[PDB]
Amino acid sequence: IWRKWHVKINQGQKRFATASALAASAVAPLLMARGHQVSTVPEVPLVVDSAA
Amino acid sequence: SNVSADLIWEVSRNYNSFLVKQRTGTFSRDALNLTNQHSRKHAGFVNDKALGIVPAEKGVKVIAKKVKAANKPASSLYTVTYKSTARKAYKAIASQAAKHGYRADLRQAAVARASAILRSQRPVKPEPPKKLRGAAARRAA
Amino acid sequence: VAAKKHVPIVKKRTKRFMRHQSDRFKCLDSAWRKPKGIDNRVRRRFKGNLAMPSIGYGSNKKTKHMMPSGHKAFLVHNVKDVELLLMHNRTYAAEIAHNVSSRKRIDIITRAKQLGVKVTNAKA
Amino acid sequence: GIDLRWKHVRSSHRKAPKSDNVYLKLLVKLYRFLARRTEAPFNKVVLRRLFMSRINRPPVSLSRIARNLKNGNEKKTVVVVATVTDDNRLLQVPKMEVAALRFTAKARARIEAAGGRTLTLDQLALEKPTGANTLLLRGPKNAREAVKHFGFGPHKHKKPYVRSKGRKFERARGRRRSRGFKV
Amino acid sequence: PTRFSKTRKHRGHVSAGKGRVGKHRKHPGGRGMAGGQHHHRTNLDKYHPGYFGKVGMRHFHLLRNHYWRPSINIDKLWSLVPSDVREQYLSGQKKDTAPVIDLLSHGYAKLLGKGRLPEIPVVVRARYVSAEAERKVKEAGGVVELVA
Amino acid sequence: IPPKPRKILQLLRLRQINNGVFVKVTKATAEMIKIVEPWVAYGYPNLKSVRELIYKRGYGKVNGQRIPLTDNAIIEENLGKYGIICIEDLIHEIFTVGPNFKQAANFLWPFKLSNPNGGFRPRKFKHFIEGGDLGNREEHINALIRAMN
RNA sequence: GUCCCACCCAUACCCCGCCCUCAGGGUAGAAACGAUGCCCUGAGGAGUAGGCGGCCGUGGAGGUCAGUGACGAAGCCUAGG
RNA sequence: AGACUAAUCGAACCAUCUAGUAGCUGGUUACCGCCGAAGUUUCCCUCAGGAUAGCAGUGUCGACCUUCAGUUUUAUGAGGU
RNA sequence: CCGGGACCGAGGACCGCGCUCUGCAAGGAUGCUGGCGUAAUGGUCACCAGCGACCCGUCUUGAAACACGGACCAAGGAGUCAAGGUUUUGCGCGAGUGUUUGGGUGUAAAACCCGCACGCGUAAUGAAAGUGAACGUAGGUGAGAGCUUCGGCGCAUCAUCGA
RNA sequence: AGAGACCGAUAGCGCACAAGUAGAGUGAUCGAAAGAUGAAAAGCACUUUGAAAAGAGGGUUAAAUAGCACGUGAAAUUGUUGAAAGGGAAGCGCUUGUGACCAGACUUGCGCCCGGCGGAUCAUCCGGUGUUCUCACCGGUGCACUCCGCCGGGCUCAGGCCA
Repeated sequence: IWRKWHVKINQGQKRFATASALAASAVAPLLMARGHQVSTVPEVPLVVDSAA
Repeated sequence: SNVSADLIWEVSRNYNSFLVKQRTGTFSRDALNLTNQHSRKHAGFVNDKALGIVPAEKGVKVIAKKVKAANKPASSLYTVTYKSTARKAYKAIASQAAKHGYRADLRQAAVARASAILRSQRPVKPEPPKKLRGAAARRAA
Repeated sequence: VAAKKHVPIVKKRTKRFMRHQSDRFKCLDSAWRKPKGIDNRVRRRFKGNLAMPSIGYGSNKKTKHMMPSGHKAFLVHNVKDVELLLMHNRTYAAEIAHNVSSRKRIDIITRAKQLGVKVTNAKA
Repeated sequence: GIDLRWKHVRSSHRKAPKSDNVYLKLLVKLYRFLARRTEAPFNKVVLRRLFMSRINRPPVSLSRIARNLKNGNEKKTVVVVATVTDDNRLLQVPKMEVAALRFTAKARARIEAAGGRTLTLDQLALEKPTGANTLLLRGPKNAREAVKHFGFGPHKHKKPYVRSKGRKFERARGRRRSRGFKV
Repeated sequence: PTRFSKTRKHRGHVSAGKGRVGKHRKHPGGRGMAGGQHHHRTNLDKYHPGYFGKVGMRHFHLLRNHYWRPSINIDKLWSLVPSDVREQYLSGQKKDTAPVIDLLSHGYAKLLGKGRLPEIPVVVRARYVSAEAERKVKEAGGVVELVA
Repeated sequence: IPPKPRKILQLLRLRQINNGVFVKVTKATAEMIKIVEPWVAYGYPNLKSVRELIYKRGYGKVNGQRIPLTDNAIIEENLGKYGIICIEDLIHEIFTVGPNFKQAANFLWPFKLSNPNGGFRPRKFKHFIEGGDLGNREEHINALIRAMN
């Protein structure tokens, strides 16, 4: 039971990657290549006027 | 900037949802892909300018990409349907792709793809009955 | 339809490279295995024994992977997959998977005839 | 038979980067095209140095740059295919323009504060495709902790592997004539 | 990750890369540092010269707090003042005021002198000071004073 | 093969059976050949033999590659600076030992010959005087060249 | 015992085809490319103990094929492809 | 008589410490591609075994540095078979 | 200079070197004709015939051995894990670097945020008390990729003399 | 009490079952093997041969190729039927022959000329909309030497196997 289950990674590298993923969320060609169905959305950074 | 057509090819070079890879060759099931091959030249979803042909009920239907509205996908396709004549449809497609410098290298593939779709809407002839060579003796009884 | 013109096909070999001493014991399969014995007669290439596979038996790059008709096999599973062969009907041939139902089997064959794609296993 | 001493001998230098950075892949494509269709030797040297590993691209400092900015080199462009590091000893920073792979946070601020300009390897090819009026620089390759242990032996004056340092750890026999001999 | 390691490539090859004549037995040569003076002497003298013997006198109940005195050179002295104030002095806008640096508050006890110093008067308060460091700070107009 | 005669054969560029090269006889090279007696056979070529060999088996070393010589532009591009521009000049330089013999001879890749048509003598590893084939045979090497070419 | 003609055959030598390894070149005012691709040119291939590289299968986990199936999934037999 | 003490005696039977140690026997599981050895030097209660140097592979950098050589020629020394 | 025979046909618009120069044998085969369109060509399996072929694994200078293990089939069956070192490859920051002992928070063993100390590094040397790194544009000489106003300036690294 | 990148009946605790059981030893103590019919027993009435066990008909069921020796039913070993070989072993490698069985491919395609049938609509112009700003679509205008589909006849070229 004393094998190494969890791992440790630098907080600097965690923040780099989560910022890289956010940038790739604004690219429409990448969205289609991941299997999403966005053929009928007006703008790819979709924003709603706080109706919810 | 940090994004370009070349960068997107680097990210999606090895694996993407449209890839169909197996033995003897690889294919791509992409809407904007002519010849259905996996290559930078024919990858419609990465290039800024691309072409696509889809069969309609009577003729071909051609969609193109408008570079001005990349961030608005609901209105980023210029579509038109040709259902008048085979020769007339051929001329319009070639002019649409090689008169104003919009992917002039795709002129040959667009015409050929339209020719195949129209060829597939004709009535089919009946295949001749099969013959027997070694089982003829068995069926003689 | 007929396939593209190509150079003649040469195989360079037809036999199957059976495993040494697999014809005397029932516990050994016929799949080839490299003999690692220190004094094995096959590993030492004695005259009059089984041959060993080498890279010099490879086939021409032009005619590799193509069946005697001239096409290359492509495994399909439904009617949406066979439409991927629209532009490749003189180079590729379709083949229905073994777990496809009988009803979907005749739907695929009907669609493939419109496109002119040859089907290897259709008589069913 | 042919009676040769060597056969199927491979090359000895890297021919492509082992890293999978996407942006670095683009940078290699640009300079691979430039070296093929340009006569400037400056481009061929830059291409190979992009393949090298991290220990073969040691950092250079601001002080080392200021050292080579004398005797008529105040107007040339400094190109360093490596990282550039601020130096805490240098109190006054001269005016210069530098093209480097990357800068630290403090090095970038102090360069532009004096009235300089920081470039990029892609911008460098756009302004000076042939590398005219440039000088290349390297860091100290052998200034590494691991190198001091290389080639340990008698009469070599190298550094030994010890878990600690003190009078109880080695010294003694073989390090002084008072106990046997010396090395 | 065990899927890619050299033990997977040894399947099908007898003796698993350890040799036929020498068969990788249990413990040939002994356990640990056995044989330091008898049969492992040749390795223990080419490397590690000085394993055996006694040197120096011994100390009973050593307390390391009595020997705490970190040192700082003189060329890094100006890095102690904050950046915003530092640029004003070097640029030359004050002309009438001098800084007083407290080494103890930054965690130092001895002021060594190794590099050069610009000609601006300063005041340094240190527990210890070297002979060479006192001269350089004094010829720049400054003074060093012991603080305990 | 003993270690010393092996090194000499490497310096003569004879690393394969049935190879051939041209060398100019001096005191420096006569002693090298005399050491490797039981491995080589040599003699004096005539005009026909040197003419036939260059046309049929002539290959040139270009940038470290074996490029067959079929056009005069290949010879001029590499030997032009020494005054040789055609294939007749190359023959002239070799046959009549000229000032630029060394560069011309080294240009040609070592010749590769087939086994003789009529075969060798009954025992081919004695001296030519005893009844073998290896050694110096003077003008009698022309007959051997006809068969092997 | 000595001399002279003709003739027989090795995985060796010469010419040609094909496979792989190594080395050297060409390819963007892009009518462009699985740029890890394609085209042109040259040489080489025996091997225990041992070293390195590339690939094929088995039990599970995340993503994706809007994947197959009671009109028959998995499994098993088959000098049938 | 080293005899007998539950078919067990020159020191009974049962569980645990215990997976007791072994310089000694036996075994060690798919494929293809490239390179390719040693039984010799010095020390050890050492001689069926280890450390040390040698032979071997892989990763590279400095130049493409014009440097080199199990070779010959010419000049000039040493030797006691 | 004229005969006879055998094996082969790689490449796929034009470009080149040349000649006997309305053309050609000159950077790789084309032209005419006949029978058959199926078991005919071809492939698999069984048998006869010509030539070849000692039982595997292992220790050993040497194994087909009168050296050892092996009657047959199905399932199981052997370089693993942790702490501490070391060189090489990828990545983040860089004279600094490391959130997770602990606290705040949460859709709750996940994710996100915060800081005082502390570890390694920035300074060595002696048994010890102790002391503690610039004569010079951080030195002189010979080689050095690259740059250059063509005069020269000269990174990394190697040797050598000094502080 | 809640869970898992854990094992899936030679695995996982010795025990998924009347398991610390049956059994061995004077005794301390040692200690196994063994899960699965079908949705529902609807677990075969009645006739006939036999001393009986059971057999043959006939029944239930989607299925008895599920019958309390019961889901799926591999190999070693054996029976019947069919084919073949054999003068002190058998098996195997290279190359033909005979017999049995068998996968491919071919069975037309394009173009032109003549004749016949059917339809709306080829060039041109006007209006609206989109767009790569010069290229297109829709509505109207055409109205038979133009355009399109089909059928019949004639012609050129190419296309399977062995020579």
